[PDB]
Order: sequence, then structure tokens, then C-alpha cells
Amino acid sequence: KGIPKLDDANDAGGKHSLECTLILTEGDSAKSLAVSGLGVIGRDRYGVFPLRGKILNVREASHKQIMENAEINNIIKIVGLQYKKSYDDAESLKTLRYGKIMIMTDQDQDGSHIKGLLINFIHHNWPSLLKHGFLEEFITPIVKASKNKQELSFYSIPEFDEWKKHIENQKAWKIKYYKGLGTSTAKEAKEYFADMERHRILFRYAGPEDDAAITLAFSKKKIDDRKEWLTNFMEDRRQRRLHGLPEQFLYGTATKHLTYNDFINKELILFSNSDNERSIPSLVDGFKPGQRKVLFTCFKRNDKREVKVAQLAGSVAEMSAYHHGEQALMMTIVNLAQNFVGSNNINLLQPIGQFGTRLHGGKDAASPRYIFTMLSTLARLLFPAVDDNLLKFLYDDNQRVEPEWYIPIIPMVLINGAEGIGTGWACKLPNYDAREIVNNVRRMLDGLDPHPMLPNYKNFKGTIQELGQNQYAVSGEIFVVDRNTVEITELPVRTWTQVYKEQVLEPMLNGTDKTPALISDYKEYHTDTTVKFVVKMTEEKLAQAEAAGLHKVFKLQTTLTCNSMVLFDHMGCLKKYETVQDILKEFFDLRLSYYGLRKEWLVGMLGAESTKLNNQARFILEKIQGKITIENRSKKDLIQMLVQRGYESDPVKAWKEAQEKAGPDFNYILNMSLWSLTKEKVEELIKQRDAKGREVNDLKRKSPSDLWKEDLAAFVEELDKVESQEREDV
Amino acid sequence: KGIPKLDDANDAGGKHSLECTLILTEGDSAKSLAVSGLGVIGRDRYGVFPLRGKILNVREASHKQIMENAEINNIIKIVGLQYKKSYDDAESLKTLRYGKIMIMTDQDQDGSHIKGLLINFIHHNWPSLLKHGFLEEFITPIVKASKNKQELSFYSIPEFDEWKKHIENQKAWKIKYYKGLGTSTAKEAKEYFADMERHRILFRYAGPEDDAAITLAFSKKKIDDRKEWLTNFMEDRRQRRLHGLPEQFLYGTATKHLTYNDFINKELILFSNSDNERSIPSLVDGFKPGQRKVLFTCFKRNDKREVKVAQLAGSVAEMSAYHHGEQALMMTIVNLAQNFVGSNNINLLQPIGQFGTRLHGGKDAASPRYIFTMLSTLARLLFPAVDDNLLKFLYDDNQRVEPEWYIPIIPMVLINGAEGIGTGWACKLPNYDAREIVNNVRRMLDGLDPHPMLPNYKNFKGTIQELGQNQYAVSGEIFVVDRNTVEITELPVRTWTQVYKEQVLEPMLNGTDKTPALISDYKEYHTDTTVKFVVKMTEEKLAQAEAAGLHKVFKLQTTLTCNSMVLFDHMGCLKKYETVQDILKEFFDLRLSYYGLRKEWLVGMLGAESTKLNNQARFILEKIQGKITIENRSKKDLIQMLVQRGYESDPVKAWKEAQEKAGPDFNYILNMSLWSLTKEKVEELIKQRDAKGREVNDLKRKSPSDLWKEDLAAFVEELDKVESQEREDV
DNA sequence: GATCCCAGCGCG
DNA sequence: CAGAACTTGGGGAGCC
DNA sequence: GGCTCCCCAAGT
DNA sequence: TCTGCGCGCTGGGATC
Ligand SMILES: COc1cc([C@@H]2c3cc4c(cc3[C@@H](O[C@@H]3O[C@@H]5CO[C@@H](C)O[C@H]5[C@H](O)[C@H]3O)[C@H]3COC(=O)[C@H]23)OCO4)cc(OC)c1O
Ligand SMILES: COc1cc([C@@H]2c3cc4c(cc3[C@@H](O[C@@H]3O[C@@H]5CO[C@@H](C)O[C@H]5[C@H](O)[C@H]3O)[C@H]3COC(=O)[C@H]23)OCO4)cc(OC)c1O
Ligand SMILES: [Mg+2]
Ligand SMILES: [Mg+2]
Repeated sequence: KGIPKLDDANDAGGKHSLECTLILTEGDSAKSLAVSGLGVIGRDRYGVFPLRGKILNVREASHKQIMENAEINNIIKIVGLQYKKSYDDAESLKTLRYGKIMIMTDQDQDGSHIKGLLINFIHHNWPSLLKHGFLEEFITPIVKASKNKQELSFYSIPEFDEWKKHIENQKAWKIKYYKGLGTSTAKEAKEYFADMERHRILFRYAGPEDDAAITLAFSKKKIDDRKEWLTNFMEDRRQRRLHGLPEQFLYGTATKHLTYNDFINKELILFSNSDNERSIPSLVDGFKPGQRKVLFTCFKRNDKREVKVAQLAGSVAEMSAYHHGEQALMMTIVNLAQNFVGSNNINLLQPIGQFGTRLHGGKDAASPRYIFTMLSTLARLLFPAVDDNLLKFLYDDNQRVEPEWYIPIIPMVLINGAEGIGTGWACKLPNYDAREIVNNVRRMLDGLDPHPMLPNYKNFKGTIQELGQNQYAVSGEIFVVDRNTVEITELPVRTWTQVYKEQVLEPMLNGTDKTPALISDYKEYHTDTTVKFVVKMTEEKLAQAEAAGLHKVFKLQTTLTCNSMVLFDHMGCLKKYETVQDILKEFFDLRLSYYGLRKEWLVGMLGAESTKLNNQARFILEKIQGKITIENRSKKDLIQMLVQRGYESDPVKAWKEAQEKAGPDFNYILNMSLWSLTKEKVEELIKQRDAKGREVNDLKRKSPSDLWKEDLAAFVEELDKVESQEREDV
Repeated sequence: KGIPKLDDANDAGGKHSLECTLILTEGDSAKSLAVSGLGVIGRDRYGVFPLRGKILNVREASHKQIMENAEINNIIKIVGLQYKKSYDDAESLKTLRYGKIMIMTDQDQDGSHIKGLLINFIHHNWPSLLKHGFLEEFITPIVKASKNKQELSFYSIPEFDEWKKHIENQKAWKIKYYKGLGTSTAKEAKEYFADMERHRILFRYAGPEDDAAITLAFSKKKIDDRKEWLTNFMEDRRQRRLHGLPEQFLYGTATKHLTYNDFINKELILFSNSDNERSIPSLVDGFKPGQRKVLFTCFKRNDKREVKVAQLAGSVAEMSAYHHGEQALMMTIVNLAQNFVGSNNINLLQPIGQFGTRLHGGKDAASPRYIFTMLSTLARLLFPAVDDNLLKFLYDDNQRVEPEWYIPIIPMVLINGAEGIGTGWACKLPNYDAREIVNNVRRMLDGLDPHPMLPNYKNFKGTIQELGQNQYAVSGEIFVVDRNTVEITELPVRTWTQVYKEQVLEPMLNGTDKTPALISDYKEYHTDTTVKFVVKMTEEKLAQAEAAGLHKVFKLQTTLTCNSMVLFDHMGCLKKYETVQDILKEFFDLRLSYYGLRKEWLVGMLGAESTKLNNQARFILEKIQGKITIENRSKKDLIQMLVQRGYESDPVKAWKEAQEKAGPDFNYILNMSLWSLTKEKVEELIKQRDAKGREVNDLKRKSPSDLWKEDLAAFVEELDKVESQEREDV
């Protein structure tokens, strides 16, 4: 009572509170759908309460959070739950305003995660409820297929695709993908709320195995157990996909009672796998799927001018089949466009606007709807357009979307860092200098040894020295202008100016009860992206600090550990790495292989186009001398005699025929302007034919090692000037 | 103290509170710029407080609002203001935590409106403060022009354009339009906060004339005085624009002290005029400028599939120079796409999604970002694409944007109504039936008399009877199924089902202290868009209701008054109308004139294209017979002899030359595929040439009255089937 | 020695 | 993702 | 007989 | 227009 979002039932806390089944719904769309279904089901015994998204993990959080969490307190009040109270008897159950709890949400993985979090919360706080079938879920269809009047509902993508791949005609039906609850109309809620048999599963507790499964899924202690469990699941899925064995979808016709064991080990695990795919990047290009979609859309659009972040995000959502949320796209844009100190070393997207500074580490950026960006010319250098003809593209809803992974010239993952936070894994890879990497890979090309490389950050004046394997020390710049004055001119990585100031200066300037005052005053001269602290203190205290160490006193040093080199290899698998050299070698091997493939593809395409140009030259020369006559000629006879004259059909188009497989057409010669009959056009066409004839041999006489050199040479050719322009303005 | 958004000065309520100048800035962007300038100006004497948008009009509101208004209470606490306290002495001034108040906002009209509202507040509550120069404004430049190193700042559009039209080369400078405060970077705030002399004006009180001006601007009593004041200003502006006399911008070099009189009568009046343009629609097409921009962008895009509302709104903002706000575009889309009962009779944009129902009158619509729409085929019928060649298009920032006003076949304003709330005027025009209007205009075309017409609403089962000039009665449908049971099957216009139910049934079902219970029970059977109330009551009470009148008792009748027919005529002037017939006659006259113009334009274009086709036929016929030879021929000599042979250059392009004014080119007779030398293409070209030769005469033998007939015939031809499809599904 | 809290990012 | 004030004028219903 | 409050829409 | 919680893992700094 008194909670604004309470669409409670009539019998709330009444005589029949054991029959009042509150519906838990994440989202206002789900709340509206429940309200629409209330007309069918009535408001006497059903109450509606929305959720805020994802809930706190009580087993993983502190008691202070539990007390201070609004949503847990609200649900406890509404159900009538009591702290530490045991509910293993019906007399205590009568104290609750509601009898049963029903959960319903999207059919995607995040909904399963929400069910899992609710299960964990209930089991941790009041496990005995599970013994009485306290929880049920309202499933909703995810796919609807239409044929005339017949409508088929599919609750699982696997069974839906099984049905789809067993139809005489896919076009005989229209398929609608219900990837949410806002898509469903209020009218469909009538059908949803008219069928409890098809839309109600009950969480039937089995035994201690369910408790063990929940603990495995949610106890922070069993992280490594989660790692091995996910690895076993991944291996099983790999075996299934390499053997073609279909899996057993849980949403069966007779499926009405579900154990927590199957829910945890069958669908929440699918969410864990999806989260791992979302978060942990790929070794091949260092792009999480969201970033890959962003870049694929930016390439397809090929925008030549400024575009608003929201507009580009909407374009990404529409032409790349992104189905998670637009604000995530806005965050991805603002992350990939950041270029200040400690952020991305290479800014693929130009930050035309307030994208954040060292003051807050990108948390002070302007709103993402008044900031523009455009493709920096560097990115196209990293991913040559010609290379795209080899990438294995994907299909979502029978639409052409992003490839599995892009292919750059330089290993992108070890350039701009990687901060991925999966489930059962993680990834924290620092930055490196681009020129050092390109020199190392050029040396590797020549057969020399790869020089060991140390992490570096763009325009980072501080020095980093390795103190051990995957163990480095980051240190700022401290100077002593005069005997009782010091200057800070550099800060460690991930040490924002505002946070460092507020956490260091005044906590130590005036001090606390535990630590007295140290310094007297400080003056800051902060430029756009540089820190200049001038601190004056008592002479003796600065002498003590020098005795104690200037870096040690001011906390201008920090430890960086990189014991979590976990990436996705070329063949789509999770792999933990040890040092940079292994990743560099793997990238080198794959890049050589794709140079082999692209040389073959380029030589084939160039041969086909040279053949086409030679045919065009032959035909125009025949026309000039009058050997060919088409004036007032029938199309069929003309085509027949051209075939008999020794002309081949569409070599360029015929070239694409060999690509996809693994009457005759002469439009290309015939779709030519009459200007071609002028001598200047003839000379120009002959010139182009000869140029292509030279160029095909020039390329076929090269080697894959040769072509990489100009890739790096061109990449570095204008890398300096833009970086010079990055400093010439400043 | 304790207000979260307070960046107060150090001396807040201290010894020198008379020197603490709080800054009032609407927008978090303006707050951020103020914070950036705080570094230059120091936080000792300056405090920062942001606005919430637009503030309450204290002179026009009740005391309950004043007590319950968060903005006013917060600002009163921050300044230390006291109710009913007089501040006409320095001793009372020292009770205030702040000495001066500075106002800073955008340079557009809304900023002037915010200054006006603040002035009204201060004058109404504590006028004596104005006698002591209590208020000052911080102006910011609106246009920045760049040339190499020189930068010029312009604070007023008039002076900026005066400078612009007096330059040897506009491209010698780059112009940036600072149409906001988020555009300005923090670095520019340094320059802004370094120059008070150029960015500080003080509100110097003059006398009772200032008080009279404020009262005129803000007192609800002087609405008519505002009407005549605005009319006089409009007449003066018309005289100036017809005589070319420039106006005197107050943003002068020596301008440092400003009187409230000038502020009211030279800028805030401009905001009133702009609001009038925004709100009061146009006579010709009933589109406010926002709706016109939406339709212009929708036509240019010519989207053939569903598009998200947010995506289309962003497209509007970028390709139509809209510079107000995206949420306004979302509201405009959701308004123009609405099609339920009582809403738009004609839905130009198909509402593909939950756009709202009769339950809440469009206030229950889904999220503006989860809903799609696309151009209904009907709209293109109203605005034929060929007609667009006559509209006078506009230019913003030297970019091609929407025209002044579109020409439809039917008068659009009297079709979907008009609900505009301007300043000093208003407009409320109800709906009408399309078929009735088209029949009336067809009769007007034949010289007959225009039948008087009554307002009608699409699918509105209720009946409307006129009770006087601009005075109508709207009545629902109530029946008596049995002697003690009634059924309501229709509600008056603008009477939403939920609002009517909550305001009628339960205030009368159970009654109040003043009125006891009347009915016993009610059951509703509400379909998608129909109301079905079945009410059972005591027999004697229903007998009394029949004695008192069934419509009267249930409030199923309402009065509609249309004494505010105020529109914008073709010449862009405000005009108050009396009845529908005058508007119809004006639209009829302008539409006949534009048919005359379009007939002339079409005959000219058709003649030019027929000439071009005849030239192409002559050339190809010459080529077939060999009279013309171009094989291996020089371009220059070929062009010369073609000129001498009697061929003219680009008649279609030459046709456009005459349009814009109020060497020879032969690509069109040369840019054809070699298929043109085949006999089939020759026969086809002859067929088109002859068809155009027939068609030009067929059109030139018609009359403007004729061409309208098929416009209406085609419009009605498929008007029924879509309306039939609107009901066939239901 | 040991526990606790927080900052990094694509998501609900 | 969602929910939150005000403007500006006409006119209609509902209280005293 | 009269004052008061609210709904309508493109904007802060 | 803005502003508000939680996730999931690693590891580092502070506090006891
Ligand atoms: C908090 O920060 C600022 C707020 C504002 C106001 C504002 C102010 C409000 C308020 C709401 C609004 C809101 O308008 C609302 O938008 C909604 C957008 O979605 C649709 C569904 O419905 C719209 C509402 O019909 C409209 O009323 C803002 C949108 O555009 C604005 O200009 C509005 O309710 C409380 O007071 C201005 C600023 O600087 C100029 C700010 O910095
Ligand atoms: C109110 O209605 C609902 C809210 C939500 C949550 C949510 C919940 C919150 C909360 C915040 C949020 C918020 O996340 C924030 O997004 C921001 C988007 O712009 C940028 C600038 O910054 C992002 C924040 O980094 C992130 O924290 C929502 C955005 O997308 C969501 O899914 C979020 O703070 C309090 O609790 C889910 C629902 O159903 C699934 C709802 O019905
Ligand atoms: Mg979902
Ligand atoms: Mg503005």
C-alpha cells in the first residue's frame, strides 16, 4: 500500500490472500500487457507490480545494500515478507498478502537472467517457500507464423528453426519475431491470458541438487566452478555443431512443471554464454559484437559528413538487426569515439563534440544527442575495402548484416586495449604504441625476432617499468622546483584529475583524525588535457616526504596486472593467453593466410575485368572499321552472330558466378554511350585496356609479404600528420 | 542551502552577500557553460542555479500554485526572499543571501520569454527591487564569422545579415550559427566570462511606463490590448518589408543599460509573433510550420517502408534545418498520425503501433520510439508531386528547405480541424466530412450555390444540430432497453471513455454529500473504439430521469462554439474569419489560380520534352539511313556539324533556364545505349514520340476546371476502399 | 593476514 | 526507460 | 449572476 | 531534457 506503481488485486491482504497471484513484470510495456490481460482475468485476484530492470544480487551484496535497496523493500512490503521469518507452514503463509508469485518477461536471455536473480533472492532469504511451489512463470511466444488464417506460435528459436527448415515453401507463411513485449498488442494479451495451460509453468522443487545448482549459478565462491561449467557447455555445443545433433528445447507440449536444475543448466547458462559473447572481445579485431555492428553500419553508410550520434545509432539498429537497446548503442559510440589521455590510443570515430576529458574519464561528456562524429580516414586504412570480399558475413532474419569479424592490417586488440567483463571470465588488456607494433610485425615479416614490447599510452608522459610477468608499475611525474615546493605534471593511467584531487589533496591537506595535516596550499594550472599541480608545504614535512619517497607519499605510482589475457580466437572459441607474443603470432599467421586469399581473389577479378576491357576494345575497333553492323538490326540475330563472331558474355558477372557456387548477355558492350564512337573515347579506352594489362602482371609478380609493406607504409604515411595536426592546433 | 543544483558562492549569506551575483540559466548546458566560466570569474562572488525550463506566471496563477511551485519556492529560499516583504531599503537588502541576479539563456525568442517571465515575477511580487537595478542579463553572441585568424561576433540576426549582405565574398568567411548554449564549448566560456562590457546589460527602471508595459505583456485582463498591439506591430513590419526599411536592433555597442519598455516592445514582442506563427495554422493547408516541415521531409525522403518515429524526427532536424527540439517533432508525428474517433478525420501518416485510443484521447499512446509509421498513399493524392514546381521554397543557412505553404486539391484546414493556442489569438476549428466538402467544391466549380455544411467527425455515430451562428450542440446515443435499464452507445466529441466514466459514473453511482446515489450498477462492453454502457438503476429514478431528460441527466450533450476562426491567409497575414463559406471561397480562388499556373507550366514542359524526343528521333533516323556519321570522329567537328545540320541543344535543360531566370550540349542525343541502333528500340522511340505528340495536344485542349475533376475523382476512387479496408478488417 | 569496497563496460 | 512543471487563449462545467 | 478550474497543442 | 539502481569479474587500496 502507498507505492505509486501498485496495480494490486482486490483481495490484497484479505480473506483469500492465498489466492492473490501478483505478477512481476520488468518494464512498463510488460505492465501494460498485464493490464490489458486483466480484462480477461479480472482484477480481484491478480495484482500488477513492475520492476526496474535487473535486481540486486542479495547473495553477493552486503546487508547495507539490502537495507538501502528500494525495490527489495517494496516487494517485501507488497508480498508481506518478513526478515528472517520462516515460512514453512500455512499459518505463517496466511500472513502474506499474496499467495503465488508469477514472473513473465521477454523470451530472450535477459528474461531468464531476471528469473534467475529472483530465484536466487527467494532461495537465499526464504528457501522454504520453494518447497511449496511458491513460484510460477508465464511464458509468451517469441515467433508467430501466418498462413491465410492459420497461425503458429513458437516459444523457442530452436524448435522454430526446426519447423522452418521443414517447410515446402517459406514464402507460404509470414514470420513475425516477437523479440519483446512492447511489440505484442493489447488484443494479443487476451489470447495470452486466455490460455494458462500453454502459458504457465510451475517451479517444482526437486531436492538439494536445485540448491547446489543455484549456488553454482550465483555464489561468488564458485567462480572457477562456473568457468569449468561454461567450458564444458561450450565443448558440448562445439561437438553438437560439428556433428549436427539438435538439442532438446525445454518448451515442450507437456512441459508444465520445471525444476530449478534444468532452468539453471539449460537456459540461464545460455544467457551466460550470450553475455560472454557480448563482453569478451575477439583476438582478430578487438571488437565486441556491438562495436562490430557499429563499424559495419558506418562502412555501409559511408557517411561523408557529420552525423548525430542518435541518428547513427538508429541507423545501426535498423540496417544491422540490432535488438537490444538504443542507449547501449549511444554508449558504444561515445566509447569508440573517445580520444583523450588514458582512453583509446586510436580514435576510429572523430569526437566532434564534448566527449569527455581527463577530469572525469568520460563521465563528464555531454548528452549523446547534441554531439556529432564522422569516420576518421584512418579506419578505412586499417580495414581496406577490398578485404571485405573475403569476410564471412552473417544473416539475421534473412538480411545481410555484419561479418563474423573484421580483418585489419595491425592487430587491433593490442592497440586500444580491451576491458571486457563477462560471466565466468574477464579481460583487461592495456594499451600499446602503434609504431612499435608495426615495427615488430615488419621485423616478424623479415624473419627476425619479435622484440619484447612494453605497454604505452598515447601522449602519456609517465614511465612504465615492468616489475614482473604480467606485472607493471605506472608512475607519474613529480618535480621539486624549490626546497619546499613540488610540482605534479603527470598522473598514472586510470587516475582522473578530479577524482585524484578530491581523494588525495584535501584528505591529506587538512587530514583526518587518523592522519594530521601535511601540506599548506596548492595551485592548479590545468590545460585542456594536462595536469599541473604546484604544492607548497612546510619545509620539514617535505624533507620527510623526500625521505619517505616523493612518489610514495603522493601515491603517484600504481600496480597493473594483466593475468587475464582472455580472448576469442579466429575460429570462435574462448582462449586464455599469457603474453603479447602469442597473440601477435596468431594474428600474423591469420593475416598472412588472408593475404594469400586476397591475392588470389584480386588476380581473378583483375583477369576478368581485363578480359572484359579487351572484349570492349575489340568490339569498338570492329565498329570503327565497319566489321560489325548493328544499325536497324534485330536483337536476336545480332546476339546470335555476336556469339558466332567470338565474343564472350559478361566476364565480370561470370566472375561472381564462381564466387557463389563455391542465357548469354552482352549488355556491358551494348550499354555504351555513342560517345564511344568518337576517336578520343577510343584512344582513352585503349589506354585503359593497356593500363589494366600492365597492372594485372604488376600485381601477379608481387608477393603477399610485399603487399603488406605498402599497407603499413601508407598507414604510417599520414598517421604522423594527423597526429601532428592533433598537436599543431594545440 | 540543501538544494542539490546549487553551486553557491563562498559569501552566500555572509558579510558581502550584496556582492554575490547568482546566475540564472535555463538548461544543464547553460549551467555547464556557467561552471566553465566560474574558473575565470572565481566562485567567491558568483553562484550558479539552473532553471527547470519555463516558469509559472505568478500574475496569472492562483496562490495555491504559488505555494506548491517548486521552482519559485527554491529560488525564494536561495535568494532569501520573503513573502509580502518590502525591499525598498538597504537594511532589508542585507537580509538577502545574494545582491544581484544575472539572467543568461539562449539568444532565441524563448530566452526573451524567460527574461519576460522573470521580470513579471519580480515586478508582481516585489516591484521596489526594480528601482535599485536589481537585475542584469548576460548576453551571448549568436553568430560567429571566421576568416583566417579574424573572428567576428554578432548578437542579432538583423545586424548579422546586414553585415553578410555587404561582403565582397561570403566564402571568404565561415559562418557558425550559435543557436543554443550547448554548442558553445567550455573554452569559449573563458572569452565570454572575460568580457562583462560586451556581455552585461542592466535593467534600469524608467518609470510607470515600464509597469504599464509589463502589465500589458502579462496581465490576463489586457488580452484585447495585446491583440491590437500585435496587430499594430504586424502592420509596421508589413510596411517595413514592403518598403525595405531596416529595423533598429538594440544590441548596440553603447547599449549597456536597458529599460523594461524597450525589452517588452522590441524582442519579447518578436517572441509573441514567433509563437503566433508556430501555433496558428495556415488557411491554405492547415499546417503549422512544424507539420509542414514534417510533410516536406517525408515527401523528399519518399520512404517506401516503415520508419521509426525517432529516426524520421532526426531526419527532419538534419535535412530541414529544424532548430527547436526533437521531442516537439515526436509530438507532431504522433499527432499527425492519430486516426481514432474524435482525432484527425484523415490520417496522413499511418499509425503503425499503439498511437492512442478513445480511452485517453491519445495520452495513452506507446513510447514515441517503439512505434513506426509510413506515408499513406492518400496524402500524395492531396499534394500531387507535379504541383511542387510552383511552390515558393524557403532557404535556411543557404539550404533548400520546405516551401511557404502547399496546395492541396481539397481545403485541408476544414478537414482535420485546427487547435492552435498562440499569443494574443487562438483557433479552434472542428472537423468536417471530406465527401461533403468535395461535393460542395465541385458544385462551386459548376457555378451552382455552395450548400451550407455542418461539422462531422469520422465514424462519429452521434448527431450534431446547429443552435446558432458558430453555436452547435453535440449529442450522444442513449437508449432504453427495458423500463429500468438504459444503454449508452455514443459519447460527445472530446469526451474520452475513461475520463467520462470516472467523472460521471462514480460521482453519480455512489454520489456525494451534495448529491445522493442515483444508479445501481453498470456493465461496459468496450470494443476497440466503441462505447457500450449498460446501466441498471431503480425504476422510479429512471422515470425521474426520463422526466428530466435522458441526455440531460447523463450529460451526453455539450455545446461547441467556433467564434475564433483565425487563420493565416495566402499572403501570410493574420485574419479572423466568420463562417466556413468565406474560407471555402478564398481557397477556391487561390486553387483556380494555381491550376492556371500549373497548366502553363505543364504545357511548357511537355512542349520542351516533345521537342527533345523529336530531335532524338530525327538523329536516330539519320543514323539508320547513314545520313549522319560519327564513327571515329573528333568531338569538336562533330558538334560543329551537328549544329550546322540543324539540331538544337538540351531543350529540357533550356526549359529550366527560363524558370530560374524569372556552350551547346548534345549529350541527350548521344547518351543512348547501342541498343538504340536496333530496330526494336527505334520503333519504341517512335511510339513514345508519337504518344507525347498526342498527349501535348490532349492536355492543351483541356481547361483548369477539367483537370480538377479527375483529381477529386481519383481521390474518391480509392478513398472508399481504404475506408472499406478500415472496416473490412474490423 | 584478511576482509571490504570500488572502478573499469555492454546490458536490463 | 520514464516521468515531471509551466506557457499561451476560448470556452465550458461546477462550485458558491 | 459570477468566479474558478481544466482541456486542447507546439514549445521552454 | 535528465537522472536514477543493479549486473557480472579482476585486482588494487584502505581499514582493521
Ligand atoms: C530536466 O532538464 C531540462 C528540462 C527541460 C524541459 C522540461 C521541464 C519540466 C518537465 C519536462 C520537460 C521536458 O518536456 C517534455 O518532454 C517530453 C518528451 O517526451 C514526450 C513523450 O513528452 C514530452 C512532454 O510533453 C514535454 O513536456 C523537456 C524536453 O524539452 C524541454 O525543453 C523540456 O517537467 C518538469 O519540468 C528543459 C531544459 O532546458 C531547456 C532542461 O535542462
Ligand atoms: C524507468 O523505466 C525503466 C528503466 C530501466 C533501466 C534503469 C533502471 C534504473 C536506473 C536507470 C536505468 C537506465 O539505465 C541507464 O541508461 C542510461 C542511458 O543513457 C546514458 C547517458 O546513460 C545510461 C546509464 O549508464 C544507465 O544506467 C535504463 C536505460 O535502459 C534500461 O533498460 C534502464 O536507475 C534506477 O533504476 C528499465 C526498464 O525496463 C527494462 C524500465 O521500464
Ligand atoms: Mg528482452
Ligand atoms: Mg534556445
